[PDB]
Amino acid sequence: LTEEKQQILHSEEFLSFFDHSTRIVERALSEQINIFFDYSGRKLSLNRQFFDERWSKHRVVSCLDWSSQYPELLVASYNNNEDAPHEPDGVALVWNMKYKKTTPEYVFHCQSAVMSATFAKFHPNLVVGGTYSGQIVLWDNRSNKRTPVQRTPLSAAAHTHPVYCVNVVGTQNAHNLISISTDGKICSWSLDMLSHPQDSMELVHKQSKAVAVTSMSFPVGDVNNFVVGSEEGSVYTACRHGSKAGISEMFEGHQGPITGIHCHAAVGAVDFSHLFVTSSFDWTVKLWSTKNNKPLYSFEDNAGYVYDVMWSPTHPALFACVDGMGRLDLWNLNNDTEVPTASISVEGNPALNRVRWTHSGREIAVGDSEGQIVIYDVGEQIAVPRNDEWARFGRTLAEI
Amino acid sequence: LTEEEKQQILHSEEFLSFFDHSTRIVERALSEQINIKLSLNRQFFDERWSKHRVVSCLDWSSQYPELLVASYNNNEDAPHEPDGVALVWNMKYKKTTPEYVFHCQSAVMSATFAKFHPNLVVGGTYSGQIVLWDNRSNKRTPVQRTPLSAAAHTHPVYCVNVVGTQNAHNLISISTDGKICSWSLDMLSHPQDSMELVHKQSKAVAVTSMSFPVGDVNNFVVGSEEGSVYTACRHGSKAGISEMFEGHQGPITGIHCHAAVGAVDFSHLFVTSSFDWTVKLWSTKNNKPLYSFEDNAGYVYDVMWSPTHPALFACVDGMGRLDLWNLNNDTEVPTASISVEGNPALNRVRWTHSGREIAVGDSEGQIVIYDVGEQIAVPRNDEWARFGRTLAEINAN
Amino acid sequence: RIFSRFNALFVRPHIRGAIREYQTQLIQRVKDDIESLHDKFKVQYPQSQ
Amino acid sequence: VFLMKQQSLLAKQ
Amino acid sequence: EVEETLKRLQSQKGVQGIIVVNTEGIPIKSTMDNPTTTQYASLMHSFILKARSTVRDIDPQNDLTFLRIRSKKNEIMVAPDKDYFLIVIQNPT
Amino acid sequence: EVEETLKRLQSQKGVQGIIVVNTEGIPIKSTMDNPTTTQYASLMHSFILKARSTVRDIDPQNDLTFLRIRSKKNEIMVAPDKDYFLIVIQNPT
Amino acid sequence: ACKMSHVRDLPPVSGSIIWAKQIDRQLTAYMKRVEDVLGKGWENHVEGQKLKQDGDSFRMKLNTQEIFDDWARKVQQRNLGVSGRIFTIESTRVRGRTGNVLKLKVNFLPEIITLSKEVRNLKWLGFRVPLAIVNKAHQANQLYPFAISLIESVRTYERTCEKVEERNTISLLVAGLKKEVQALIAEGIALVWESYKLDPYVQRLAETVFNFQEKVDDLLIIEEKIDLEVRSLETCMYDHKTFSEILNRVQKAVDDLNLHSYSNLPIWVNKLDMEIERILGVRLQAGLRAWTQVLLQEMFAWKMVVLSLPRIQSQRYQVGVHYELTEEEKFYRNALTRMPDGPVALEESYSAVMGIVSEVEQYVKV
Repeated sequence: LTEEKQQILHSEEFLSFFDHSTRIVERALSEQINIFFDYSGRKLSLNRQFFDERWSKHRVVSCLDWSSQYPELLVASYNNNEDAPHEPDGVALVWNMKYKKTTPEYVFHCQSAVMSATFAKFHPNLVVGGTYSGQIVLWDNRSNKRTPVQRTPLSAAAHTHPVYCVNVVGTQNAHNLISISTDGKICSWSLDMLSHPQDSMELVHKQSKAVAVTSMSFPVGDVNNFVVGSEEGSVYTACRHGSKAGISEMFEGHQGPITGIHCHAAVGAVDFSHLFVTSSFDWTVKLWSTKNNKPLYSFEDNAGYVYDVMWSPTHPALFACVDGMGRLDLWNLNNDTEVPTASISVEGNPALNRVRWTHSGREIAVGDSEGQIVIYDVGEQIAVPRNDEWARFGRTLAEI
Repeated sequence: LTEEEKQQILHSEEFLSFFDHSTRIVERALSEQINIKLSLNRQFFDERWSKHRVVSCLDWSSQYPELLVASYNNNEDAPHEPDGVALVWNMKYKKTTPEYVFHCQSAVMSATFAKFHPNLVVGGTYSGQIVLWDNRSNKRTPVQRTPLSAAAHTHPVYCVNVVGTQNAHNLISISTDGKICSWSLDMLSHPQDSMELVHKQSKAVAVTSMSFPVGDVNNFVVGSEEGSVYTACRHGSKAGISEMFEGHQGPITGIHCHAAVGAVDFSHLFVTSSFDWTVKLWSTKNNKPLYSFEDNAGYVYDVMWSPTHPALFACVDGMGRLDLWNLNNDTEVPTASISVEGNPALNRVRWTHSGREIAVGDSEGQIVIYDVGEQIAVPRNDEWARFGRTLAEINAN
Repeated sequence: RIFSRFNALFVRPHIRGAIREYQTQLIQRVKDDIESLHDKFKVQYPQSQ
Repeated sequence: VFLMKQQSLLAKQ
Repeated sequence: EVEETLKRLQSQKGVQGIIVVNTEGIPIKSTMDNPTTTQYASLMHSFILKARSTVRDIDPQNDLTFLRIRSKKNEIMVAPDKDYFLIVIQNPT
Repeated sequence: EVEETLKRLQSQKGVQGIIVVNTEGIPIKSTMDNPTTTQYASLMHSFILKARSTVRDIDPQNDLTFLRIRSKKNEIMVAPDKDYFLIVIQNPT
Repeated sequence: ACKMSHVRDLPPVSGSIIWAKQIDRQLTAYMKRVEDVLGKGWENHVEGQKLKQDGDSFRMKLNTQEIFDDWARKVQQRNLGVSGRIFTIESTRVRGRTGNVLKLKVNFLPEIITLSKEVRNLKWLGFRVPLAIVNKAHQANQLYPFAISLIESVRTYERTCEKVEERNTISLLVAGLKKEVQALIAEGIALVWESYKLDPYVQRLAETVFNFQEKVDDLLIIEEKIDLEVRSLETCMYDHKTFSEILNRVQKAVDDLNLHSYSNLPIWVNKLDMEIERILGVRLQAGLRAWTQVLLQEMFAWKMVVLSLPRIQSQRYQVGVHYELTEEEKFYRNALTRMPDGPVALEESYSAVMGIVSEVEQYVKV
């Protein structure tokens, strides 16, 4: 560490050395020409999924739902067991990640066959569920009863056909528990009157054809514009309020039963965005619209028996179309067309009943053809704001 | 160390590109300083490819360009040995020899026309005895000898031209029976994509490194054996040319074409050289003598019609040459007498490292100075337009 | 599909030549699609999920 | 090429 | 072994360039003096380790089997691929 | 001319990273930071000492001259000096 | 130019004669250029006859019938088999080597100049040639491209045959494939003077020479690779895995040799057992060195300690080969095709033997 070149002012040895080094680096290829280089110069973020056949034994995971009224805790009902000699059939179980468990948290067995089930408005323990028997069972673990604490009278008060879709549409001040069966019936009840129907009526067509609902969905944001899928397609788009009962209008684009649909809005309902996509057995996945009965092209998820479509309304430019053998396919309209954005085929080959997107976020519950709780996530894809690319994509779709 | 386990455990041979890289690093560890018309400094000849045998044809390279496969159909003076060539030359400094070499399964007449590869070749022989030999091969013989059964007939491949980009790299090699082997990028097994071509008369276009049409079309204008050059059109998947093109008046083995320019029209002409020096300009299947190039020597074996300028073109000579011709301020005046190594009638060519010069596949699958810098497009539109107008005015034979 | 997006480009045989060029690829992958159909039909509705 | 060659040679004669 | 590539880019001899030895120091790819190759590669490998620290501080791709000691009259180059160090006894031409 | 010293030290016309020192590898003017440059020039000095010894081990009358290693197109050179050493990782092409 | 003709399947010698004709036509064209220097009458008689004299002086037999008569005389004497090599099907063809690498091929490339001369003189424009050139053309229609491809494939067959000839056992094993080639040749040359099966034997001769080249590389790979694995002991050894890999290599070697075209167990079992024996021998020598380096009033243990662990790993002395190296036997079966199990008990037999050897070696008193 001598002179740290302190001799860089007026010396001559280091100066001549630096000049010679510069000349050598500038002429380090003295072969008079170019050197002969011999022409060579020389997305899953799986959470604590659950599987325990104490009740998952041959019981298909029915309707999946994160806790929306509470902080993001999924609950999914079940189906009938093929190994129950005397056991109750509707055994809805809960799977709340807040408990940090491995097995299902709460067991809810009922003799009937539960089809649809949901939570309670400002009641952390009232489990409600429309069954196959035409009634709506009601569990409540706050009173320590695995069995439904209250069963709806199966007759004319309730549905005379299997209840397939039930949830409230009203707020805490105007709750309307609406149940929908294959009878074409809709039945709204209060929080406690399971004898007096709040708003019970039907939705039947002109002729004698038995209107068979197929994965019908409530209006997005309770705008009364609900959709009813049927077996020959037959999207029954109708309203609720006023005298708009019965069958308002319909549209078909296929002949398969729409077993998966999702009425949606924008990234904060900037537009109407009621171009709900489907999941039918012809594998059609179309961005259907109520007003414009037959809108833009169907993004049919081929090479798979498509089952359901659902997505978080927080940035709906992230949505999955799964199939009969488990093909998680989520994408964005502004960037993807039929290829996914960040998803993959589901583990093994399961028959995905429900896809359940996280409340204003991302983690997705996966319900299959048995009690098989698979809780994925993507993580990398974030609900990016300024989603005007999706908006202008809709604008371009509105051209041709 | 004192052991025999090296060869005893590594009896095969698969270090071709590694040895070529070792030779390049060898030059990288030597060429340095010390503290205390044809340039042709020396021709980059691949003597290990063919022992004293000129390159029959040469297929240019795209990825690491000018790494052409200069096949040399060697002499048939071998009693029990296979001839051939597949090489790559080192003309970065215009040294006395190439970059790497290889022989084939028999005398290599226009190697399997693959494209965009720095270490891959196949010595397509005169009897279809192609051999998988890397472009950067280290063995003087082929890296692997493929079969030469009853399928690989005596049809020698003749017209070699790199026709393809870097995404879908390909090159055409029209054979003696018209088999236009339009082999893809890594296609070096056999003449799989050898399109058929046969005319009613003179079904053997005896070419040697013939090129594309006037416009760089995918039609190989292969010089006929007795004049009126035939062709093998491979434009896409529905082309065919039963050409009788001018420029050939006897033994002619090559027809390159002066394509279009940014200052001229399509200019359907190509100065092909004839055996009796009856050079004439015509397209792939035009059969009309537009303009004559300069003189020749002995029987013709090639032609280099400069596409770098529509006014420029070139005939060939018996000393492995290319007699250019420019029409900037004239009609059919000559331009430069470029050549190739050896004093044989060499018949192969390639481009420069940066272009605007041809590296001829000469006496040993070399890279000689068949430079076309004196044949590039001039910086004027009216000159090339008037030159093309004169060629089209005299287009008739 | 992406090819037929340029349906207004059926003027000259460059395009039809490209169709002739990718004939094989088209036929074999449609064979693959129908093979998948055969696989989904042989493993029928009760046999599958 | 021994037994087959001898058979071919015997057939040729 | 490296007949065509080596003879093409190096049509003559006198120098050696980049010749790769075996694992133990045997001639995996060589045709020159292997004894001088092993001796110069070992001593030049030690000096190349020190010069590898130097050159690596100047350019990180340095190592002991990748340096070429060059003088104004001769050069012991030991810089081959993954086989071993190279072998060359010639100045910087 | 300290600026000219830094320019000719590590800012020549083609080099991976060049060097020019004064005594035992003690440069300041270069194209990097004085700490890392001091470490590089010190590694160059240690390379010159160990290279003179190992060079004497290779050839009985050799010292540290220059580690002009080969590359793809470059040619590094950990060269020694009288009282210093410059690890000028230069470049041929 | 004739080299380009040979690189393009054209007339080499006839093309040389026509090449002389073309350059002499260029001399006549030069005379026409001097005529173009004059008008179009009779004002060009100074040295025109001398011009034609020089042009015909250094080219006295360029376009004349002298070249045609030379080709006709050559054909009439003996140039009929060069362009007419019809004997390359099942006829006179001296093939063989030190190991009898015999097949059906030709060497038409030698007299290819005379072949192209007679072919062009008899088929290009009908030049002066006798009936022997027509016989060459008929035999050319019989086996022309077959003879050319047979010459090319014969050259490649000898080239690959040299590498196969590097080891004599490779020739002994390649004889098993030469028998299949000779079997196909016997099937094609089995009919007593078949007047309609010459083209099959010609095409089979070309494919046979190509099969000689390809089969030479393949059989050389099999036998020489068996010798290579036999002499390859610088990766991992000094355990039962080296001999286990040798035995499994013998099993896979018998199976791979059975996958080729052969019918006798001799070459297959020879390469298999030879590869296993010498592989285990070289790996056993290295393993012997490393094995000696790793597994070589109660106070009267000196008696056992005198020779306690002198043989902790002495369970591998199977007469250097034995073909069934295992210090026990495996189970049995009834009827199948498993004729390649060298040492089926080589996974626990010698393992238990050597383990008990090391245990009793270190515990000769407890």
